[PDB]
Amino acid sequence: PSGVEGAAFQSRLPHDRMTSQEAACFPDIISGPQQTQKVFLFIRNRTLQLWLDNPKIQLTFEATLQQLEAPYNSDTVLVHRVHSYLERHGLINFGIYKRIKPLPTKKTGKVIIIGSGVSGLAAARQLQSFGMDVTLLEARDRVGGRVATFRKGNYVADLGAMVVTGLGGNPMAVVSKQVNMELAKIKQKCPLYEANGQAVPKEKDEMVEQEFNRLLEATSYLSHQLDFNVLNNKPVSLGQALEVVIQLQEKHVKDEQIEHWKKIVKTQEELKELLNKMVNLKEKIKELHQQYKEASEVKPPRDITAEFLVKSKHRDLTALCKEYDELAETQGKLEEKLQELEANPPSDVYLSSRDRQILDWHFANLEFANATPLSTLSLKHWDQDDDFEFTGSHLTVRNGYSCVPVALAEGLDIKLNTAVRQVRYTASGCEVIAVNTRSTSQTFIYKCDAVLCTLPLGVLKQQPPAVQFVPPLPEWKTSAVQRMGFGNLNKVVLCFDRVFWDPSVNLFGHVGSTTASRGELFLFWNLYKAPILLALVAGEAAGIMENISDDVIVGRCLAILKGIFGSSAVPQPKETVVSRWRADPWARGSYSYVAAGSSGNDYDLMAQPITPGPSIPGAPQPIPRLFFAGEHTIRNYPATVHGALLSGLREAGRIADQFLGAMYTL
Amino acid sequence: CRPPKGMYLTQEDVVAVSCSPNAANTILRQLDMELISLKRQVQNAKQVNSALKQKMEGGIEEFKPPESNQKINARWTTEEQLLAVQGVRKYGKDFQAIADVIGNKTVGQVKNFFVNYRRRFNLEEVLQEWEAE
Ligand SMILES: Cc1cc2nc3c(=O)[nH]c(=O)nc-3n(C[C@H](O)[C@H](O)[C@H](O)COP(=O)(O)OP(=O)(O)OC[C@H]3O[C@@H](n4cnc5c(N)ncnc54)[C@H](O)[C@@H]3O)c2cc1C
Repeated sequence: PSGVEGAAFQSRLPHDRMTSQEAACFPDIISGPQQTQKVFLFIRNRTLQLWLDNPKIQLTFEATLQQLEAPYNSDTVLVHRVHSYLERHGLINFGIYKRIKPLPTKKTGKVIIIGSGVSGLAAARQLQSFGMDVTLLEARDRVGGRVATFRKGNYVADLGAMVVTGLGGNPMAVVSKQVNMELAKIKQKCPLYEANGQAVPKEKDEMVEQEFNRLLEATSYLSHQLDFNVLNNKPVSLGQALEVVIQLQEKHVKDEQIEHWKKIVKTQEELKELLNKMVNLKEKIKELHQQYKEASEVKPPRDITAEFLVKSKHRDLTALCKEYDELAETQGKLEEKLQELEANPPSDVYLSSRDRQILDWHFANLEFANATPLSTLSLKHWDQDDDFEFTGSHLTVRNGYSCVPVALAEGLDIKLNTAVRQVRYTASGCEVIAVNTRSTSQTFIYKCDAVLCTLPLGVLKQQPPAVQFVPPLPEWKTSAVQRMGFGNLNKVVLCFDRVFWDPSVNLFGHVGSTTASRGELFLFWNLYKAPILLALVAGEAAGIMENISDDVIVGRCLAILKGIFGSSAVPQPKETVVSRWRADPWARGSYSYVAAGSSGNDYDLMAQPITPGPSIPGAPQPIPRLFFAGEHTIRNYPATVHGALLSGLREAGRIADQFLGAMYTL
Repeated sequence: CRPPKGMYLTQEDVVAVSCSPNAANTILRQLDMELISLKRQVQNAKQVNSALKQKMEGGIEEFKPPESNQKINARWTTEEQLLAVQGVRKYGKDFQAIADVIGNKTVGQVKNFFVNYRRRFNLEEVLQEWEAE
């Protein structure tokens, strides 16, 4: 869309309606009469626009009111209320902007932030922007977390997040303006290449693909229409449902052949009985002929009964011969109708093998996109975040996505090599205990009014705990941590000295030999300037391959690629790197997924802050002290960068409302 | 709303396949057995039908009597009357057959004859006789 509605959309908001968030802060307005709502909205969308039109400079309340026209700049408190709400909730002046009003001399409140992820950094910038005093603690020796970007010489390749899943409503759109990421569209065209090394032909490719997509809509039908969501007191997975569907699809193929042959045999039984009828007519006729012969051999002159005998038998015979001719006509029909049938049989099979393996690749691609075996996705919910998908082509960061955390990191008090071991949060404030990753005898204590925790779900799930909560997290929280899924997927980076692949193709698939190994090296991206090929391990494979030497893995790749392009064309690689995310102790996996047995709800539970009980008993209810952000906290944009980035924006808003109060609500 | 076209799934079939871990294989084997058991069964009746086709070799051409194409003529000679009376004894009221025997009489003049002479040839007695058979 265009103009002010463009901004509402590009900010993930309905242009013609106030959101629940807005209702909460402007209850006067939304309980109020329609007219004021439209004003409020326009003022909102308009302000958004202005920010969006130029996100490299802070948008001030002044600049905003300045640019509004009447009737709308008549209410200059409303304008401020709105402008201030947007600023708080990071819908404007987020990311990296030129500050017009240099920072408040003196800072209010102290926050310790765990993890220099994107979620961490985006929060920390805001809070700093809001005057708070913020320090980030990061176990690693660099920012970004799961935004990791390999660099040697001109080689540059992302071992974590590399795609920008569309700019229509994506905050990263804004950030790309504020930071030079070299965004290159990805050409979706991906040719597959069987186990052997031979391209799959168009005909198959499309037959199979369409079956894939058909199979999915199928699963949906089971789930919503047939309510196939529990089975033997356990929640149904996408995988289960897919098998079931495939089963039924086979069962039908057979069921049809059956009723086809049942028609053959039944038509044979027609033909048989007619042949007996015909062979016995043969008999009577042959004989009746004799008698006519004999009667006719008696010579005239005959008396009449003997004359009659001839004529009688003559007719009786022509009669039967007629009957036989008729049946020979009928026979000719059943005989040819019998030939139509064994000429036109139903489908031999549901899917060959060669296809059912190609189909297995369409599954690896799904397991790769969800970082998990489809045995583990919720049937009902794996795709709940679908409605919120952005618009536009997907893109890559061509100079490496790390450019972003690094940008965000700029100006922040980040402590690297600092691994939190314990988080204590009391009615009167919190202390965080950390150690130096390098020498762990060295201990640090950090006191603060609030803690924002961006620890990965993997890290939260860890048993025994890498991080201790004192007091323990309430069971409502810890269950959501079990219930949720934290998946895995790895990348192998192949740096070469020359391009031996098709440069007009960005990505291309390899089809695995088995179902159980459709993960291994099933896809290759060619996305960077330098001659680099990137190979994904998805599915049940990523898990296992983590236990295999790099050399082996790189071997297996060259294999695959030699098979595709010929042994003379596949040099050794100059440089290779291989991720092992599940092993990585500051990640313990790759990204969240909607486990079977979980719901989008759990993601909301993840974002609910924790409020310590009272110090002295009988003392009144405290403030919330412990806060959660990160990719697993954000129901509608989980497992992404933008979604983390947003979760971070969210918690900064919420923490400032808490500790700096919120003037805009009256 | 409805499964994509050519995808087939029923409450009963889904329930059916799910019941047990193996119910899937079980069900699909019966269908596989039951197929071969009809494929063989077609194999038989092929041979069997081919056997009886060997028995009808030649056809019935060698048994086709010569045809008589003699014109109608409604003048009843005495023997034609006699042929008729005998027909009744052999055919009952099948006046078509009877006319076929007589050779030059349509199917009516036969009914005619039937009711003209029905008294003088006792064609009622002749029918009662044919009947008791
Ligand atoms: C292989 C892979 C590919 C991906 N691809 C994409 C993609 O293509 N597109 C996309 O949109 N998203 C993608 N993602 C998801 C995206 O990278 C993450 O969702 C996002 O970076 C999350 O940031 P975060 O701040 O929530 O967590 P993180 O980025 O992990 O940050 C958390 C920080 O916590 C730190 N930490 C952990 N334990 C401690 C401790 N005890 N003390 C101190 N610090 C600690 C970690 O070192 C880390 O820096 C991908 C993820 C992976 C693994």
